[PDB]
Amino acid sequence: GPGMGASQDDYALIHKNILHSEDLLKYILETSVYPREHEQLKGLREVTEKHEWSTALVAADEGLFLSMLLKLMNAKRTIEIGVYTGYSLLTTALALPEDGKITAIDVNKSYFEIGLPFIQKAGVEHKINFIESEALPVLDHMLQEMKEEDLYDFAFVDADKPNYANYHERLVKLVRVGGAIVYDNTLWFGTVAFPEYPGLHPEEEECRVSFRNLNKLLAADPRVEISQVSIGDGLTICRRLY
Amino acid sequence: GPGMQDDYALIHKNILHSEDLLKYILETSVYPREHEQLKGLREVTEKHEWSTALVAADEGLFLSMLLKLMNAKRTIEIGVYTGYSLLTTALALPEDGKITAIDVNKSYFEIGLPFIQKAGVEHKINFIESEALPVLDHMLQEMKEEDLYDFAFVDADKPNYANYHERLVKLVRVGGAIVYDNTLWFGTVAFPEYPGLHPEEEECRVSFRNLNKLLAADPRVEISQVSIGDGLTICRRLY
Ligand SMILES: Nc1ncnc2c1ncn2[C@@H]1O[C@H](CSCC[C@H](N)C(=O)O)[C@@H](O)[C@H]1O
Ligand SMILES: Nc1ncnc2c1ncn2[C@@H]1O[C@H](CSCC[C@H](N)C(=O)O)[C@@H](O)[C@H]1O
Ligand SMILES: O=Cc1ccc(O)c(O)c1
Ligand SMILES: [Mg+2]
Ligand SMILES: [Mg+2]
Repeated sequence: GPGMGASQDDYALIHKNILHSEDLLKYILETSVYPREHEQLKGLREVTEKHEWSTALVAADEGLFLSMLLKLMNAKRTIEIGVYTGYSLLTTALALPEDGKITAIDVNKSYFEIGLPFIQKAGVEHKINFIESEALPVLDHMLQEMKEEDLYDFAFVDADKPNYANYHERLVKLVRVGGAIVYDNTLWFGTVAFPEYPGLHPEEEECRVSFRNLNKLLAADPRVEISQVSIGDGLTICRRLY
Repeated sequence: GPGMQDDYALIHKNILHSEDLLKYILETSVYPREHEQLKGLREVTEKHEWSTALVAADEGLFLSMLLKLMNAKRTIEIGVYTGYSLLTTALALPEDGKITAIDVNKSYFEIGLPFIQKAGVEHKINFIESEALPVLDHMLQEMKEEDLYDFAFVDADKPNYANYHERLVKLVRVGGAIVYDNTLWFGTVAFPEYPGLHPEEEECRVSFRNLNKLLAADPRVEISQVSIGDGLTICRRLY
């Protein structure tokens, strides 16, 4: 639509961190992440860091953390909403068993095509079913065809942040009891801690407001237990109770 | 010598950008989800002379999530203090869950014991008053494959963590988790030198810098260091 430019260079928050120490974040990455990062993850991250939407790239320490959750819960079937160039998707596919399966949904397959050669070299493209679409129609179509036996173990939600509350209403039915839904970016550069925050792009401000509403909603939702984790840009792990 | 936590440079646990962000996480996402007996235990512990030791409450809720997601049933805790992470664990486990809890100081555990009892989960806990290293070595001579733990939380004397790790990678099952608290040690690990630390705090800075490298290099586990609370490192045993 007509209006203000909404490129990454038009945003205010790009360089802001949720850790107070830039040195600490680099310590974590150099000590505990890069030595443990798959060579194809490294290549995909390095190409994505140059891309015009590099701000959206999941953080590499968050990557290893998502991998750990998947392995510890023995996830086998997962859904990812918001693929971009494929870092969390490649992380997920490397974590799952050889016969694991991922439903991966993104409006923009051209982004996916950037990471695809890395995912192919890693030997795990066969686990991925990529759907080029807005996520909400796909999720609604799943609700009508999904069997109890095929509920997902794990969902990673990282797409268009104002829609998370809408995705949640479907995902609490598409993930198994005991399964996990992980919402990325729920601390939104730390701006969620303030009732108003000057200087934001209108899309940044909409996400600040969206996440303040989502974080209250998830804390109050009896269908899940939650843990909000100050890693990357914040994430909230939800475990379906019924 | 003879005489009488204020001697220490590291008293506030917040690696986040602002005190406001951490408070927001706690009020929005932790306190509404915190069991009444955890709230009571935390509030009495905040008045204890070693309250800085108390596990961060957002970290507690995350431990609880991890335990449930991995369906843990048998756990070991090294370093109990007043029992916040222990009560968190006992509330997270199924009714038949079992915890081996080890601390040198039972008087601290007795501060938390009434809340654990009121919470109805004392039956899950075998508390052992001892330095942990002898206990783990004794367990290694005796335990069989059926007695392996699903999960270990390590939150005791920081310079001994690498020593604990060598026992725990044998006492935790393949695929189980070993979780180390405080591996970012108030942010000090990010620096090769750090001014003004108490001799014990500096010793922990050095030991954590050594431990973090060791765990990153250890082929027996995979890891994830997580910038929550004072940092924790989750290890999953590979073989
Ligand atoms: N309505 C919608 N439905 C599905 N995908 C959407 C969407 N709106 C935006 N997206 C996609 O969501 C993605 C968010 S960035 C995703 C980052 C990725 N998980 C990583 O690990 O780096 C973008 O690729 C964008 O194209
Ligand atoms: N060698 C050792 N063996 C077992 N416990 C030890 C120890 N050295 C120190 N400790 C104990 O380790 C604890 C660290 S504080 C533990 C915090 C607790 N897990 C919480 O949730 O708040 C103290 O209670 C201390 O008494
Ligand atoms: O010894 C002091 C201490 C300080 C912080 C901690 O988290 C801890 O476990 C111990
Ligand atoms: Mg994200
Ligand atoms: Mg601790």
